[PDB]
Amino acid sequence: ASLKSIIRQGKQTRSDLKQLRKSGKVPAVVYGYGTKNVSVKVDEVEFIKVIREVGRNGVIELGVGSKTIKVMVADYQFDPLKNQITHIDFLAIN
Amino acid sequence: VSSTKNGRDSESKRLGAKRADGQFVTGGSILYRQRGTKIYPGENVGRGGDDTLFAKIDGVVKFERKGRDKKQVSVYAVA
Amino acid sequence: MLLPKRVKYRRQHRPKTTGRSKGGNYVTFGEFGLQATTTSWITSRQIESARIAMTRYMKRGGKVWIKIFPHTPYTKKPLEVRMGAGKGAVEGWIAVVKPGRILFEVAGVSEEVAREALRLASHKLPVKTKFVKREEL
Amino acid sequence: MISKIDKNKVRLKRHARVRTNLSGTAEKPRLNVYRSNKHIYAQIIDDNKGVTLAQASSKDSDIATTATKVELATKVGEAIAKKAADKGIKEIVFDRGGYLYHGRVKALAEAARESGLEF
Amino acid sequence: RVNVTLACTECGDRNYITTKNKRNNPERIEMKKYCPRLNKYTLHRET
Amino acid sequence: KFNYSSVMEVPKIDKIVVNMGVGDAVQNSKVLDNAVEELELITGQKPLVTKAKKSIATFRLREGMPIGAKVTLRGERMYEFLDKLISVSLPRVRDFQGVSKKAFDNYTLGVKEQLIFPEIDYDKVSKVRGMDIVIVTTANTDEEARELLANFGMP
RNA sequence: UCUGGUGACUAUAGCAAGGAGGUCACACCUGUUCCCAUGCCGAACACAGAAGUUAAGGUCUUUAGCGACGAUGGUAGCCAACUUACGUUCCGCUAGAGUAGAACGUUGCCAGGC
RNA sequence: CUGGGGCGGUCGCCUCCUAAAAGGUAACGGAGGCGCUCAAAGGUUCCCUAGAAUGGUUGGAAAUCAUUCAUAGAGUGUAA
RNA sequence: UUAUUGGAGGUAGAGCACUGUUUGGACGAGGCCGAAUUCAGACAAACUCCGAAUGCCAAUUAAUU
Repeated sequence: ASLKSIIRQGKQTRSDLKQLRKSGKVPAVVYGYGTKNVSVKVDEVEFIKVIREVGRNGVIELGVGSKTIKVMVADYQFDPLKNQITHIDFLAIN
Repeated sequence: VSSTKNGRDSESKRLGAKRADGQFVTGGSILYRQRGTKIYPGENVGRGGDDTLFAKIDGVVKFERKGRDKKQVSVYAVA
Repeated sequence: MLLPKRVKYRRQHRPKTTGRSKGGNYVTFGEFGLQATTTSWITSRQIESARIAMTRYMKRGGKVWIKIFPHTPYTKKPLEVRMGAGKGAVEGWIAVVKPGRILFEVAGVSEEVAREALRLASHKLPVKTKFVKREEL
Repeated sequence: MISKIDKNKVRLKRHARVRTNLSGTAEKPRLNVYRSNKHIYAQIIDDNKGVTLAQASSKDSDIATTATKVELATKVGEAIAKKAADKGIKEIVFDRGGYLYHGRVKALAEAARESGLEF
Repeated sequence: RVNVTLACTECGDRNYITTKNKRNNPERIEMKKYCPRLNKYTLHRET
Repeated sequence: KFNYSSVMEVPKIDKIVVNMGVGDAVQNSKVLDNAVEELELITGQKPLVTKAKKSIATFRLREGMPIGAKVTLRGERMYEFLDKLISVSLPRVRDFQGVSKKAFDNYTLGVKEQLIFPEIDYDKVSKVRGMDIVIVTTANTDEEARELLANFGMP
């Protein structure tokens, strides 16, 4: 129940995302109770390996920058071709 | 010996708006040509026999909303 | 032998073949299914030909689902006559399939048995397919 | 179990339909009349701006008097007539709200007609 | 459906032509039109 | 009586609507007027054009777009009609049932299965005409209506 | 000040529930002599009453169960380029619809008695 | 006129799709109409507002209905 | 020709709220089984609760021409 994210910079061009999705990163967003709209990015293998313990629904400890919040999987855009995630949604469980 | 029976068609009636929004027009100028009440008449705007919107006072055109899902065109005397 | 009971117009305009599948890209009835990876026109003759070859090797030991139905009929002028004389008569019914669209769906059978049955029905289809299973992550 | 229908509801609807091609405008203001099951109220309103400049009711202290339940209307009409006579007593559009023109309203309508109200 | 010519009594001019159904109204049509020369709503009669 | 919180929540009898069924005047030139007078012989009112010949709502044989007669009786005439319905209308019936749904003509589904004008005995009638009388009440419930159907008059 | 009367704003203003009234005023109810009415019934409309009643409409409370309003973040398409040709590819531009989170039980104008 | 000519079929006007969110736009491209009717289907004033399922014509499972939904689902002299 | 702002309109997409088409569940309707309302999921040149990019009309001051 742990994950380290990285605050993404503002205004990302298509090429940027493509290059970011070409490696082992997947753009995500965080929003909910006692928090504002913050855009971050996590690892694909690190997310799938930490989503088999709690399963579909389960409280996780995301390291948004220099803080830890309890969030869950609200939505996730999946690509049928080449079975790869493209976007993840985190909602504050608090 | 194949035959046909679909080579008939009527003429096209130039419909649509005739005056732009914020343009100066003179009384009697046509503002819209439609088949029904696509746009209702506003202030200083009458409806013709063929549902044609025309101005009665010389001023600027103004396309606004009337209700929540109906449009309307009006004209103001202010130059 | 799959065709609509009745249609408003007997002459269409040939469905466009571009972009990716609009919907139906996940198996929701069976456990395994055949996913397309190329774009092409699927006629009713081929659809029923692949279904007969799948049930024949399954020996009525499971349920089969068809997520495609010929909705657009296409015409064809016979005995190659001179061009310009109007549209021809209906020849058959087709169905456009884009990459990421599930074709068939099997259930209530061995996982290795469904992998062989789907492979036999893929030889009667004019599109590259791929064996997939119910996803859940 | 047949249910009853509101009388003010239907009336309001009808009134709105009659207010689609009739409105006051300074020179020609509209004389709205509200008839209840006890008294009747009337006031000259200017739709152009949206402000009243007259008031007359049957529940007024200088109108309240055990009448024949129809004479009050006549007085009401004559009451606002003099009030309207002070300032703006020329061409005016009479509004019958949503009720019929025959009845107490008629008496109130003709009350100003004989008072001098050019309408 | 045939043509109808409303004749005048003073005018003497056919400045009013209308239509009607003989099978429907076989009787003569009598309406009150307006003859400019007389300048008065007179009672016209179909010939 | 049954825990009414006020003296205005007690149910009432809304209206009483009844008249002849088809009385098809397409082949019955004077039977229309005869049935009209028969309806006028129970309560004196002119007969209009509507389907007021049912025991409740509509749930019988279909056709639609007909041309029958109807009568509206809701005041002290309705009370007198109920009195005559307990006198002449229980001379031949003598069978109190119980229901609160539909019958002849959410209704609109039938116009058949009615009575045969029993109080109109062949003492001044030329035929028998279905004149089922629909019951209109301020009943908020069909079983409360059944409680009123046995209340103050034949079950 | 209060409830009313008449307006302006896109239902954030709707429907549903669960409540409390109130009798200033509304309503409800009582009639059919009176003007006036049903394609007939005084149901409605109209006039006269107005004894009783808040039961219903109803005004004020509570609830987001509906309905409507919907941040962001992504991408579908597309404009202009470049490449090989285009069931494209890549680089810039504008960035949807679906959906998440959420907001919503309306704000205003004028006249009177109060 | 014409994917050579002949044979056949068409030749004027009205509505939609093709038509690429202004208007306009072709083919022997795909669908339908008109060659009128109406003395009230006109003018003005006033007032009104389908389908489901239960007292059963052994039942066409829609008589001319009671009042729920109507929420306009209709209706408009005529094709869209 | 740009910049700035205002407006008219239903295409590409997407969607099933209407019209038609469709698949599995589900429909009863007769002394024995057959005309169905919901649940989920699809399709549309002559379907639309929605809806871009471009182009088009205009207005204003600026800036080049």
